[PDB]
Parts: sequence; C-alpha cells; structure tokens
Amino acid sequence: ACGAIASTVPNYNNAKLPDPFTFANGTALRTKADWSCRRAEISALIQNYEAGTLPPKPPVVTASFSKSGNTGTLAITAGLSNSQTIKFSPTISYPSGTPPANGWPLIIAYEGGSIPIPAGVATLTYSNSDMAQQNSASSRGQGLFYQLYGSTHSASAMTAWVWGVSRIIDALEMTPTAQINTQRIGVTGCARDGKGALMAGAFEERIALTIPQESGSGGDACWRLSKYEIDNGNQVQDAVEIVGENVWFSTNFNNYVQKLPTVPEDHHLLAAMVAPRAMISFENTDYLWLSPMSSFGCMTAAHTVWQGLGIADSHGFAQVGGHAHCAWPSSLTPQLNAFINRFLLDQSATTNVFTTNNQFGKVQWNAANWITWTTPTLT
Ligand SMILES: O[C@@H]1[C@@H](O)[C@H](O[C@@H]2CO[C@@H](O)[C@H](O)[C@H]2O)OC[C@H]1O
Ligand SMILES: *[C@@H]1O[C@H](CO)[C@@H](O)[C@H](O)[C@H]1NC(C)=O
Repeated sequence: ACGAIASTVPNYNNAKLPDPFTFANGTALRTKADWSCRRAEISALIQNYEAGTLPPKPPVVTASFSKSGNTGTLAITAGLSNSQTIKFSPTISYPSGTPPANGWPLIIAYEGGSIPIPAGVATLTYSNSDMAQQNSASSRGQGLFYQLYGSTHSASAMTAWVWGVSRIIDALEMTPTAQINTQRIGVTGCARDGKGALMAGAFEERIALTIPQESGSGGDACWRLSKYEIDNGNQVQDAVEIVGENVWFSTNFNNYVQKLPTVPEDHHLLAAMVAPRAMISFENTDYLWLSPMSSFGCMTAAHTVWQGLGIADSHGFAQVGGHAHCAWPSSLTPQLNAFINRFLLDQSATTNVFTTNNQFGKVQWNAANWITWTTPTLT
C-alpha cells in the first residue's frame, strides 16, 4: 500500500535538514495516512545509512513467566529457521496488590533507566548491553543478538537492542499471566541508553510512550547541527567522533560521517518515527558533549511532524542545566509525570511541554537556517 519503499537516495545533497513532508520520490505528504508510508521509508533510509538491518520477528519466539515476591522473570527464547537460538530473561518489578483490569502499565527501562517511575507503573529491567555489547569499537558484533544472527550482521548495537525490545513485547503479548497492559508500554534510558531508547520507540510501534534522557549525539541531537556546533568551537560529540568511539551505528555509517549532506535523513526524522505515538525527551545544557543546540533544533524540526498531524502535545522536550549527567532534577518531575499520567495511566493530564534555557554556548539556534519547510495540515 506504500509501493516499493526506497532505501537509498544516491543523488541526495542537502546541507540543511531533510524535509519530513516529501518522500524520496518527490511526492508531497498530504494526508495523515501518508505519514505511515513516510515513516516506513524513513525506517528503510535510517537502516541503510546509519543503523543497519533490523531483522523481523524470527520464526521461533517462546516465553515463560515466573514470579517471586514482587519480581517477575520473563524467560524468552528466540530462534531462526536454521535451528539457531538464544535466550534472555529480563525481570519485572511490580507494584503490590490487585492490578488494574487490563494489567499494569509498564516501562521498559534500559539497564534500569535514570528517571523516577511512579508507584502504579511496573518496571522491566532490560540488560541491553548483553543483547549487544557497547564498551568501545572493540565490541563490534558481540552480544546475544549476534550469537543468533552472526557477528558480521549489519545491525548496529542500538538496532540489536531494538530487536530485543520487540521480542520482549512479543513475549508479553504471549504471556498474559505477566499481568501487563500491552497497550500501555513505555521505554526509557539515559545517556548511551537514551540513544537506545529513542531508537526503540522510533522503530517499535507497540511502544506507547518513549522517554530518552540526556541522549546527546546519536540520540535526540541531529548530525548536521552537531557538525555546525563542532565547527564553531563547541566541544560536542559529533558523527565523526562517535563511530570511532563505540558500535552504536552500522559500519556503513563510517562512509557518510564526513559527508552528512548526502544522507537523506537526520535524527529529527528518527524522532518523528515515533509519531503519532507519544515521546518526551530530556536534555542537560551543562555538558556541551551532549550538543545542546543540536538537540533543541533537532526536536523543534521533529515537532513539526506532530504539529502537521494535529497532535503537537504528544511530543515534549525539556532542556535545562544545573545538575549532574543522568541525575534527575526534581524541577522536571511534573513534566515527566504529565506524559506518564496521560499516555500510560489514562489520566486527563495536559502535556504541552517544549522548553529550553537557550544555553547553547558558542552558537545560536536560527530556525530559518535549518528548517526549510512549512508545516502542512495533513488531512
Ligand atoms: O570497514 C567498514 C566496512 O565494513 C563498511 O562496509 C559497508 C557495510 O555496509 C554496506 O552496506 C556497505 O556497502 C559497505 O561499504 O564500509 C566502511 C568501512 O569502515
Ligand atoms: C512515492 O513514494 C511513496 C512512498 O513509497 C509512495 O507512497 C508514492 O505512491 C510514490 N509516488 C508515486 C507517484 O508512485
């Protein structure tokens, strides 16, 4: 129904941010339904240029569940048609007592996350580093995911992490005795795990609420804006450095980090893949490594997609200073809880959150230099 999905745009060359509202073939988006097809195209482009191949659900996915006290263990097996299998067993921390009729809402927290989780929400601890190692460039192709698909599989570590989240949600769908409301699943992570959580929410449509925390470069920052920051003297993480530091991106991305204008996506399109579902990301201006201006401009550009879909308040951004990396400032708890309350707890909470302190160091944000499109009202 979307036709043949384009996965490359060989002639692309755009120093500003790619236009969310124009397909690779030059067709303009017009309807809300068009966004589903555009999202599928962005997925293919992101896989091709920076994330590697995200495998589909494998033929074998088995799950069993057991509970001791308030801790559940979800034992998952995943297997291919060639008989290869891997296994992993995330745990779930439950609120006590009788659950809601449809089960507990749940946040999948990469290695526990760094946000406070309200008392009526269960927490699943996902050991993403075991699914795909992330110590340094030395970690390439190591982790459970690669014991299934092969150490030379093109998936980045973050794409392998997404795959694991998808198997977790498969297992939850198969395991009603885990007492989870599978329509009310969120995801969160901080720092490198916040890069991971954004990827999970973008690519796995069953996630109702995505919460990336101080994800920086390769998260809710854009590659093109971070290149501008580093060229003008801010000591930011950028595309060139990040592919040498770790294995969060595919080896193919190495071919583009010096040629960012030729990449027909940026992370504003990655973030927009969450639409029309909900996301709020949190940033910290104390660390220029995180590329503060790039995150504000990137999420401002991503925001236009929700605006065009008539659901601006489903996308939040809050950027402040004055606290340590991955420490949670109580000043932002109301904004976090507004999104959890609305999108996971079914409350009538307002979620209009889009704020920065503009503390961007040696650069400023100038929307007209980066965002070239007007926002259409998709019909
Ligand atoms: O050593 C790296 C190579 O492994 C990488 O190879 C790319 C992998 O994905 C394919 O789609 C590309 O065609 C191929 O070039 O190139 C970069 C290099 O650093
Ligand atoms: C352009 O590409 C999109 C996405 O694949 C597709 O939905 C649309 O039909 C294409 N346009 C034409 C004229 O085929």
